[PDB]
Amino acid sequence: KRTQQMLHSLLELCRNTNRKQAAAKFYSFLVLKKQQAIELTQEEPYSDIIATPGPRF
Amino acid sequence: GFLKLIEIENFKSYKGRQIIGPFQRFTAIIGPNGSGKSNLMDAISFVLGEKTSNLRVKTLRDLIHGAPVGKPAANRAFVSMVYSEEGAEDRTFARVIVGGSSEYKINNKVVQLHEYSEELEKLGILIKARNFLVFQGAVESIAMKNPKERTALFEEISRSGELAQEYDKRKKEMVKAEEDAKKAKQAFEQIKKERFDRFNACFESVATNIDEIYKALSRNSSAQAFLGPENPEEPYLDGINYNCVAPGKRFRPMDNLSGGEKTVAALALLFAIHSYKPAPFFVLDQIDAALDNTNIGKVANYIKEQSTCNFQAIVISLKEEFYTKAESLIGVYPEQGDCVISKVLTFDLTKYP
Amino acid sequence: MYIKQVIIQGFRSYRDQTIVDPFSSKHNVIVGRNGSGKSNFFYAIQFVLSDEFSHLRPEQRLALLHEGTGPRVISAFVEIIFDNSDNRLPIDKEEVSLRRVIGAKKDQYFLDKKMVTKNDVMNLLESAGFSRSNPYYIVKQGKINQMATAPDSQRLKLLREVAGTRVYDERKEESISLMKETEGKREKINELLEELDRGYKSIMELMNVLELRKYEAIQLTFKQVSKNFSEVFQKLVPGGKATLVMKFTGVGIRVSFTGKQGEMREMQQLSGGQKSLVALALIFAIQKCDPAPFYLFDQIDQALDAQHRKAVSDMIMELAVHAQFITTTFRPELLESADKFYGVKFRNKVSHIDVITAEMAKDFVEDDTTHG
Ligand SMILES: Nc1ncnc2c1ncn2[C@@H]1O[C@H](COP(=O)(O)OP(=O)(O)OP(=O)(O)O)[C@@H](O)[C@H]1O
Ligand SMILES: Nc1ncnc2c1ncn2[C@@H]1O[C@H](COP(=O)(O)OP(=O)(O)OP(=O)(O)O)[C@@H](O)[C@H]1O
Repeated sequence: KRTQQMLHSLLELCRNTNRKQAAAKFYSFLVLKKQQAIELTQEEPYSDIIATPGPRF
Repeated sequence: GFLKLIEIENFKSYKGRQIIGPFQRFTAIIGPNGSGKSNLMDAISFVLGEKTSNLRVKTLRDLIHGAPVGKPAANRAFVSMVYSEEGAEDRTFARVIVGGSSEYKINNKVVQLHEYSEELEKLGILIKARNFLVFQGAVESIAMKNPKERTALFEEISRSGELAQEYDKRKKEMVKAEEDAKKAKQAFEQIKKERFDRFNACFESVATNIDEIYKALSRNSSAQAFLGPENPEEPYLDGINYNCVAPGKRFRPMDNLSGGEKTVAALALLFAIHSYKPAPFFVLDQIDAALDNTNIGKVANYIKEQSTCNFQAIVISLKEEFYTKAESLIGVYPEQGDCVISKVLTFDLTKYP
Repeated sequence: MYIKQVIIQGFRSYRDQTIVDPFSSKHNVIVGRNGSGKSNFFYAIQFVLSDEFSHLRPEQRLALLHEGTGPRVISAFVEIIFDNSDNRLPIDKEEVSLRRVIGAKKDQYFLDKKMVTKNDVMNLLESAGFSRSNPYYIVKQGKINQMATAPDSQRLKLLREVAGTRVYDERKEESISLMKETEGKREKINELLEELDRGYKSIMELMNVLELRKYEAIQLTFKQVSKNFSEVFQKLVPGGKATLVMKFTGVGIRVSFTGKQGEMREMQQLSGGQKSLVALALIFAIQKCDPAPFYLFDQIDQALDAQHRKAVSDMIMELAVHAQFITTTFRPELLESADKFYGVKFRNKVSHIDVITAEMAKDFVEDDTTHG
């Protein structure tokens, strides 16, 4: 899965591309934590969210 | 007006006092299945005075975090929203509940039902409007039923349907008055015009609008919308037929109509009922439901250059070519615990090239 | 059974013949523009092997003609060729063929180009293992959701008439109906006081022995569709533990997967992230418990996201060994698990059939190449 592929931050992931693949990668990044695979949380309104591979990687 | 900040307390997959915002003109959101994304729309609908009788709740006790399993996080849970617009009124609304009792708040004060109405239609939305409130499969729902129910729902939106249950009982007995009376007849066209000038006024408006709406969705000349009334003097007594001629077809009835186009017709009808007393903000979920990628780009462009005048838009989508071009990609993500919880994080596609 | 190929002539959107590559062994995909004609193919199949589109008054069946680029065609042809690799057909025929011509009034049939009429084709269809009474596995558009938003009542009727005992609850309550208002007759005679009293006992005894096998026959499929449902759902979801429960009485659907904390709720009070799973799971429960000659799916991937596609495609790629599954897709993840790929285009008011290759499927429908 492309979500598992990214195991190999996210702004640098989604920088040099159009909204298409940038947003696809961001969406998969958000999805893969559905069962706590990474750790991430945004308390501030609008800025970066940092996550690293965790329990299932 | 533009919406900025939203505060939630103790709803489905919503544990914590999270404040959410700000927002923009056309904000899109995407996430995993069952990520509480539809619960955002549930909160938006509830904070604006929902019926609270059709939201998976018995009366008020199943609308709490883990409520219909027997483990509510508390007996109280509430939303507050920040509405900012012209007139320098950056006000806030709030819907709170304790036990089986509910309470309204306008800028943190006690508010009852009819006062909420007199301040709500001030915003331009009727107590029985519910016009723009979308569902996960709303665009797959309105088309299937017979036209009579569409007539009923399109007549109840103009403060008219609340007296049909007494107008219907008028006619069949007045024949006896005809058989022998005239005072009642001379007063009987009063309710007749109370129906006509109240319903047909918006009826003709939406009938005119649907044409350019379907065009803006498709820009196909042969693709034309037609809300054909039957017996226009008493149209709501029967069904009102619809004909959404696709670009490659002709005028065809609703019987042998292809399913894959009912989504576009339903969206056009949504924007048509929008044309009648529009709401300053839009909610959309699962726009890539049954509409293939062919028309998804046209639809997405139609909204994101259609909602730049007075009303903003909130949308959920899945197909790639949509978020190839949108301007905001906010997200909500789940997390485990004693039950399901969700947390809000914000990226905007405007920064994405 | 084992579908080989189809031929369509002027059915709804195909004014031309449809000689293409024969359909593959296990599963194939259909891709194309919205309104291209993919669904029309499935109504063509349903029409050629079910009467639900051929039992109405002879007005709409004329609209069941093709009216795309010209006037109404007085005659249209539909036929399906199979391959009796399993000796399913009672008649010793290597290549099973069914055919119907629709006209102004003619709707007769041809088995292997043999003249056959209405009753003498349904008799063989019933000997061929098909459920006319409830059209299983020809689930049409919007099915996965129509069973979903609605209460226990329609799921009760769905299960109980895919079993199929409609006459039974049409007459059991009618027998019950007269026993209600006639209680005064007994009591008036009871006030007067004779054989009818033991007759009332006889009524209860005969009704009970009548109901003995009816509900038993339901349990002759209820427990089967229940036990595999948990098994198939556990196969779909590594934590999956969805079950059915019994209570005339109602039933209950319940779901449990990967949560283990509080996620034991009924899907009626659940959002749309599981309704399609419950649907597909019950169809696959019928799959395993009650095998069918083939399986036909429409828009079974309308609501959920690609996470569900991964698991469902992984499961289907292995379940294909049971029988042939046919569906329509718009995304490549589940398209990648098909033996062959097929597509539908639309030119000059007429559909166009063409077997699409892998190199053409995984690029045209992924990148938006729309126009108009
Ligand atoms: N019966 C219920 N009782 C309590 N909470 C519920 C119940 N049903 C659903 N929920 C809550 O609602 C959430 C549903 O998620 P969400 O709102 O994202 O779904 P959806 O958008 O309708 O689904 P889809 O992924 O098909 O678009 C669950 O995770 C849970 O927190
Ligand atoms: N009475 C009719 N006569 C001729 N063509 C018709 C008639 N009714 C519908 N059609 C055609 O059927 C087509 C439906 O094609 P299709 O099977 O692809 O359905 P869809 O659900 O709209 O599309 P998709 O499966 O791509 O999502 C329509 O585009 C229309 O041109």
